[PDB]
Amino acid sequence: RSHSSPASLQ
Amino acid sequence: RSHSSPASLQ
Amino acid sequence: GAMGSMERASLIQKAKLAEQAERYEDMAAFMKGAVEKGEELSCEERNLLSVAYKNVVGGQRAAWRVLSSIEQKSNESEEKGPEVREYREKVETELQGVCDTVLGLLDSHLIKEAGDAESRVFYLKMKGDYYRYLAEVATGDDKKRIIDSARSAYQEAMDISKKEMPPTNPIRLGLALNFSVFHYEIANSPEEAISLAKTTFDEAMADLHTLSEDSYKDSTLIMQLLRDNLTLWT
Amino acid sequence: GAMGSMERASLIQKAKLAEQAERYEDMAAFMKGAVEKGEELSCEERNLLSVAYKNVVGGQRAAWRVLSSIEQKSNESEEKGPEVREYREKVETELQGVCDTVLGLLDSHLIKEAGDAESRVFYLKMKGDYYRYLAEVATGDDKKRIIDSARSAYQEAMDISKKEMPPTNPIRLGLALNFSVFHYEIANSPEEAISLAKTTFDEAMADLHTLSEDSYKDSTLIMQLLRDNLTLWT
Ligand SMILES: [Cl-]
Ligand SMILES: [Cl-]
Ligand SMILES: [Cl-]
Ligand SMILES: [Cl-]
Ligand SMILES: [Cl-]
Ligand SMILES: [Cl-]
Ligand SMILES: [Mg+2]
Ligand SMILES: [Mg+2]
Ligand SMILES: [Mg+2]
Ligand SMILES: [Mg+2]
Ligand SMILES: [Mg+2]
Ligand SMILES: [Mg+2]
Repeated sequence: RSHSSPASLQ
Repeated sequence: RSHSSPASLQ
Repeated sequence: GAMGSMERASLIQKAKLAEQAERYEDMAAFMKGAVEKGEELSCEERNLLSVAYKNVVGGQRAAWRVLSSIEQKSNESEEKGPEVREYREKVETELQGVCDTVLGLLDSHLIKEAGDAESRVFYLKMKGDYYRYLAEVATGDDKKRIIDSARSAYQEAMDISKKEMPPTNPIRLGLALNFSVFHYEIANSPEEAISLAKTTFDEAMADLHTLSEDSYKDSTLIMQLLRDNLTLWT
Repeated sequence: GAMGSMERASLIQKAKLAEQAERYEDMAAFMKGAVEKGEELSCEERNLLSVAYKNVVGGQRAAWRVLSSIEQKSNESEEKGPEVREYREKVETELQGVCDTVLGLLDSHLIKEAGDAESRVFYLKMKGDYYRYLAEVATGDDKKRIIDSARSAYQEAMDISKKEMPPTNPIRLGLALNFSVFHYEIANSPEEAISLAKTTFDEAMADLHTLSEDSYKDSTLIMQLLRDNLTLWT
């Protein structure tokens, strides 16, 4: 599968 | 910690 | 709610403890309780909310995929009765309940009170994400409407992020990453996915020179995910 | 019980699906439902029961240790209120509930119907294990009684296993392994732990020549855990 964003974003 | 038994035992 | 009697600050403190203990169901319940206090969330608190529910739904998505794979094999050969379908449906229903809970928190009333770009884009991205998770398991007469709800939320977030945030902003980057995943995996639009990932990556590359060492590290981490996807997709 | 309406065979089938999906809370609920049908469990079914609850309580034990460590640091320095204790107590209470559930199933009525050595020793070992998990978090006026309940169950299992099972039997080996862990970690008896591990290992070594390749693999896997502990303990 494709990589999606981490949950924690600055 | 010490190692204990796996759950599945023959 | 079971958290109505606990102080907001105590709920946040316990959410952080639950994260350390890898108790993400607890973490999500604590952060749901904090949201329901009615005050806006700080940047750190928004991240705690997202970490908690992303981990909960992540376990459900992984389980659903295992069970769905087994179910599809069974339909290729020996009959085994309704159990695989029943249990896949059980997990699917629990997953949908978690997505509905998150979407409910965003609608009542996180998004309408979020005026700054960093909060509004973060929440609209979340709305797109949890409609995307619903789309992953949708098969009936509302799959099209679920997909368009994800698309609409992502598009509103994109419009704001392009106007109000620099191209290296990690929220903007994570949003573009996830919208590109939506295009590739949900919307049958691999070319749109590839184009968005490439333009996002290149516009971030050209803005890296403006950043501190620590911000550079934050931004390049997400940029690498765009690159990993482009390598998978091309 | 919520599983009262489901067929025994369907519960077993879904327990195996849950294992594949790493949904161990579901797996435990399915196997609890299967036990409550009132029929004895086969060897495979006993292993499913143990796998399910060992994984559930394993997550709770890991979380409890994280929180307990944080709590003990807080008492060395800034005051932060009751939250750490409260949440440690929450996890501890949930852990104790799972142990009580397992012990209840063993007492009503798995152990009393288990007549063969393989089943009776397996269940008595489980009884010792879940009293040991209770002992890990016990601090009050019943810690001594919890410890003696674990000891008593392990000792009954040991007596049967030495009389009825060969020294390489994996159930006998896993029992001796866990009783030695009880001695070292719970009962403040490291010398007893070491002696039991060494004699168990040596008596198994001398019986390996009687085994098929597949049984040899089963037995040596547990023997290596005894060896790993002896290396840690000496
Ligand atoms: Cl959890
Ligand atoms: Cl089910
Ligand atoms: Cl929207
Ligand atoms: Cl689970
Ligand atoms: Cl609590
Ligand atoms: Cl006993
Ligand atoms: Mg208050
Ligand atoms: Mg056939
Ligand atoms: Mg980053
Ligand atoms: Mg029946
Ligand atoms: Mg101080
Ligand atoms: Mg083995």
